[PDB]
Amino acid sequence: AGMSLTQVSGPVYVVEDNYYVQENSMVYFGAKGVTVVGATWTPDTARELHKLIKRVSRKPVLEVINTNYHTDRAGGNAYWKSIGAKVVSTRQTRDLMKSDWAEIVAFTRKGLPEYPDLPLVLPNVVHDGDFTLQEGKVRAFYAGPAHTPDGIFVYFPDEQVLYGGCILKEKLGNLSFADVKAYPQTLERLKAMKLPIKTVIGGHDSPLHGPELIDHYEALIKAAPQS
Ligand SMILES: O=P(O)(O)[C@H](S)c1ccc(Cl)cc1Cl
Ligand SMILES: [Zn+2]
Repeated sequence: AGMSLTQVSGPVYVVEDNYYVQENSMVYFGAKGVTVVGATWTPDTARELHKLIKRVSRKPVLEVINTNYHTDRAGGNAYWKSIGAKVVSTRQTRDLMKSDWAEIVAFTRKGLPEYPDLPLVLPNVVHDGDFTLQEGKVRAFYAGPAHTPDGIFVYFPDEQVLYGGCILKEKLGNLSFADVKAYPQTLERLKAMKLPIKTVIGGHDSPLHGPELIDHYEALIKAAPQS
């Protein structure tokens, strides 16, 4: 299918968004409503995710987290706002989105000419530090710069699932926005937290991995140019 929504553990689901270059995002089905982690590529892909959500739950979509300011994590924002969901990020992500959205849309369209020229749609709930949702069961945090300066992790403690958006994946990927020397330092700050982790969801490539995806990507980025 163009997009799938599949249970990984309990209320934690993975979105495989096969539009453009495949990106994987998360959905958490909570008591009061639904939290989406990663807005998906465009308002149209966001609508496709919402259609899948409505086959699982009638509860409202409460909020969507932009794990960084890029098009694959924030492009769906216009749709989420339109249905009354909050769009949530760190202040750093929001500020970078304000200044750099035009640049990232242009960069996206260089690789994907078919991708739309999306207007800026900023987060309307901004956090200055780490933050939680769903009565503490969805936990967002910053551990330093990596793939972009601002990317955050989202941890689901009950299910021992870690999502890093674009930070964790199988292939090296684009480093044009990256801090190549800080990247492994951020991954080591992450590992030093000693979070119980059964599953890491990669943000690109095949999503389902164990904790070893962190070490896999760390070894790749240490061999990269500018390391
Ligand atoms: O940098 P990432 O991991 O988001 C990935 S490698 C990426 C790079 C360029 C373009 Cl146009 C699309 C994508 Cl999905
Ligand atoms: Zn990405």
